[PDB]
Amino acid sequence: TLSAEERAALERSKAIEKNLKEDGISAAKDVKLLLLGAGESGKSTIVKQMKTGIVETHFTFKNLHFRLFDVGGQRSERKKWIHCFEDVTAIIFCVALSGYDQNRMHESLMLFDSICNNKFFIDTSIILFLNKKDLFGEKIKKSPLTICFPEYTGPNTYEDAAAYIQAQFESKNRSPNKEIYCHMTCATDTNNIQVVFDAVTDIIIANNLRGCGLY
Amino acid sequence: SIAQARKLVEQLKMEANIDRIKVSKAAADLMAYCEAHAKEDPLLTPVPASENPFREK
Amino acid sequence: DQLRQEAEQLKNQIRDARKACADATLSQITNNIDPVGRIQMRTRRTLRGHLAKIYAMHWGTDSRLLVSASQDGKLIIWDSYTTNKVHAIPLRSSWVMTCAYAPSGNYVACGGLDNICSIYNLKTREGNVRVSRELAGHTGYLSCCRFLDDNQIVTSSGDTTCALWDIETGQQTTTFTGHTGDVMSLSLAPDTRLFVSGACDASAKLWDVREGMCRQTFTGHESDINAICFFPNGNAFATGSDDATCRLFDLRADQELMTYSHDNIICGITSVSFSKSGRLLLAGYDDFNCNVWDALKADRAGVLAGHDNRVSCLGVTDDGMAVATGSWDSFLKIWN
Amino acid sequence: YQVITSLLLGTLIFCAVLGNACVVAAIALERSLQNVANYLIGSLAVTDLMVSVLVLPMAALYQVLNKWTLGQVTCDLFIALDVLCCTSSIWHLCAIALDRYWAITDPIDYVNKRTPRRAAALISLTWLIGFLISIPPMLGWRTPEDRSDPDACTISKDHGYTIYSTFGAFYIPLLLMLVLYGRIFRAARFRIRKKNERNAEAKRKMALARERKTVKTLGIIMGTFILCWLPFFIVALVLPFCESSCHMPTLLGAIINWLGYSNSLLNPVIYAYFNKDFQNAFKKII
Ligand SMILES: CC(C)CCC[C@@H](C)[C@H]1CC[C@H]2[C@@H]3CC=C4C[C@@H](O)CC[C@]4(C)[C@H]3CC[C@]12C
Ligand SMILES: CC(C)CCC[C@@H](C)[C@H]1CC[C@H]2[C@@H]3CC=C4C[C@@H](O)CC[C@]4(C)[C@H]3CC[C@]12C
Ligand SMILES: CC(C)CCC[C@@H](C)[C@H]1CC[C@H]2[C@@H]3CC=C4C[C@@H](O)CC[C@]4(C)[C@H]3CC[C@]12C
Ligand SMILES: CN1C[C@@H]2c3cc(Cl)ccc3Oc3ccccc3[C@@H]2C1
Repeated sequence: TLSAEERAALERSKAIEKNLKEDGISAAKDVKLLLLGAGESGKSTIVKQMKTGIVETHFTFKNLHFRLFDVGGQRSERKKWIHCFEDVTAIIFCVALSGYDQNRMHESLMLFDSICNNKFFIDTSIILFLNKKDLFGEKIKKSPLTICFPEYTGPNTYEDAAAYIQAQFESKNRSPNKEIYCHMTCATDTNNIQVVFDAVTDIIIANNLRGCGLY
Repeated sequence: SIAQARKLVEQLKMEANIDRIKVSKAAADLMAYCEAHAKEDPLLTPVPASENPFREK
Repeated sequence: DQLRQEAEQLKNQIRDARKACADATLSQITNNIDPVGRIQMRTRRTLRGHLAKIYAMHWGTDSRLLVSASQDGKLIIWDSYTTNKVHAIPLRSSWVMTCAYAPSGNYVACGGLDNICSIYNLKTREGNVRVSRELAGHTGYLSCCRFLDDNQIVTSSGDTTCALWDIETGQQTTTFTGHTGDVMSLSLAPDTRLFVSGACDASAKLWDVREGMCRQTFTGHESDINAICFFPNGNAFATGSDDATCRLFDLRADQELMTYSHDNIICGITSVSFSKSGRLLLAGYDDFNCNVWDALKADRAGVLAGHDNRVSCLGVTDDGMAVATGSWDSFLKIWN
Repeated sequence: YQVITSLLLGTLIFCAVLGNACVVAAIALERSLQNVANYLIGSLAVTDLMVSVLVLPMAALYQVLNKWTLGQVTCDLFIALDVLCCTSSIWHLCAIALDRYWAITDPIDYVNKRTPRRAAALISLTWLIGFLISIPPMLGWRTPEDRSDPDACTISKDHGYTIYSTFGAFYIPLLLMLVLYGRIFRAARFRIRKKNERNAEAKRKMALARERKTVKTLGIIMGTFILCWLPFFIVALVLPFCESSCHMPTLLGAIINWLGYSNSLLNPVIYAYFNKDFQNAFKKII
């Protein structure tokens, strides 16, 4: 048997429990993405296209709600806050192609290797966005590519040089059930958000196929 | 570079000019606390089920 | 470059003074103590309602109510006696790594990847918990916050600094600098006139709240320290690190006393805590288990298995009646 | 002789009631296994458990004693429970196929409007279709000649009911699954197809291995269903219509009937005991 006070306590508990459930349903329908990369890599440009510590930009595109967490303002050891983002659907990585001469590219290559090989991000797919494609294209004419990579034995032409940097980036992946989606950022069109959308829809389908046993 | 080295030296100086006691004495005091408040440790010494508020109140 | 050599001479002086003051290990003196024996604890309650990994918790001063925080942006105040939910505060930021319960029970605080500590007034005029004050000024994720009293609070962040705040004004009255790395833990003395902090540089320090100066530094670990706790006497503390080993330091002796390590354990410690009499040391691990140690002997006296995932938080009531442990599977458990 | 038959049939019934039960239990205990997909796999196990405790035991008696020794009322109950509980089991496999199809073809629906209420609706429809086949003979569509012999417990051989009951229990389900799983195969192939040279050849090899996996898995699913229930349902469409000059050997009859009733022992294995999540949960429990 319950007294008046004990009964009112159970009533309060049940109202809270109802809200807690409703909020959980409407928060499992968002696609959560981690924005990484170097400081002046072109993270800014991607944030702008989608619109102190962590900055969250949420947007709706084609009946699918996205949330993009930027952690560029967290100057600390990556280890101690990288486990918090284990559940993310994909990682968006920004690389400044034209920054190799100014090496900045070598720093980016190292960060990429690390986030591919973390025990928490073994299968989380990466969507790579190679920025400043036009600025790269005009400057390789004068200042070559062999300066950054002595191994480069190919000619200094836009297509071949950009494709070299891409194959070199895709080589760090050493695990299946994990794909890298590289794309040279296309001006200020809605093509950039389309690349994120297509990649997300492809990793949803792949996951379902694996559950059935057909992938 | 020089200022922070001065800071380090002065701090280390302070952490050397303190009065320390022999581990034997320190250790005996910790042991004494644990055997003069031992009757009051429900986790250490299982509590009667009537007085356990997380089973039968 | 001569200050370097002077500092290195001072290092040697300190080392030799500690060696002189060492005469007999705690193990020798407490050999005569009869073993505590097998301590077999069985979960009494299981609190459910978090839908994501629990990162922190804190018992109330009355030994009945407990706060908990998880990555789903919820701060739920439970009632361990009957498992009734008394509050559910929605966080403006889901990324929470610490929570605290005021000694008077009138407030709670939290923080995380957002470099801010928020204070919530539990008991207000309209009966609606809102954000009263938000304290900004840290440049890194807040890792621990402890209510010094109903008007002051102490926090440690990832910028390698700890600060003392004035909740009424919101400006950090004092700042404690000196750590070489991230500050991961923090513990107040029973008198609340001193506190200790553990950093990723594998060292611990003793701070004076009134003066804001580091009294002593302790360096025995081989990796970063994740948890720290004062001995109930107030004259010693225990630390846990990724080295998979705990250690006990004594302030007056100014050096390590014992070590709690096993060859069968290779995973790190997420949290440590003591009992009411100080005879037990409960430590959470990454092997999904919690081990009970004999603080006076360094011999395991139990194992609190029952969690699916890593044990992230752990605590003991003021009256010592029960111990609660959270985990990355979003389940709290009172053991007793 | 009859001792041997009793033992063997007793083993089939025992293994079935054990297997199905474990699957039902694991879901209720481990909150890991509580998603829309695992609910439909669990409701298959519940339907097969009901077959194993109501239908199978009485059918084994009719086989060993080679006569119906339970009475005319019990006879009608058996026939009605047999049709209801085995119509549901075949249509549960089409519910799993339809849920799987929507997930591979519509990614947006999967995230948003895929509910645990969808599971309930699919489960309810399987049992509805069941009743619609079993109710007609019990009230209407029944000849006195069928119940002329109290020593026999036989289904209505009315040519009308034969078409209604045989098509709407096995032939229509078969076509539906063949089409749905056919399109899942097409979709799978599309995705599979769409120092660094070492990586390149590892990619071309993973594609070939995944192509082999998508053939094997569909083979086990469609194969089990067809080789278990099809031998039965060919006979049960031809024989009623071709009354004279079509003597079934007594032996053949028994074999094909119980080959069918053995799908309620293989359905637990193919759908639950093979997937990783269930295996892992069983290791945690035991
Ligand atoms: C006549 C009745 C009573 C026999 C009951 C035994 C059953 C449970 C046995 C006999 C045949 C067995 C199957 C034979 C083939 C395979 C493939 C292999 O990878 C092992 C699993 C699996 C799928 C077995 C599962 C268990 C199984 C179905
Ligand atoms: C239901 C019981 C009695 C029998 C179970 C196995 C039956 C259904 C047989 C008949 C046809 C068989 C398939 C025929 C061909 C292939 C393709 C091969 O690359 C892998 C094995 C696989 C996929 C076989 C698996 C077993 C199979 C499905
Ligand atoms: C691995 C599992 C699924 C295999 C299942 C095998 C089943 C179909 C086998 C095992 C024992 C068999 C029975 C054994 C003996 C008899 C008696 C005979 O006068 C008629 C057939 C009958 C009644 C058999 C029917 C088929 C049967 C039930
Ligand atoms: C031995 N029984 C016969 C019975 C059945 C017979 C006819 Cl002709 C049509 C429908 C039937 O219901 C189903 C439905 C699906 C599977 C088996 C059966 C069972 C198996």
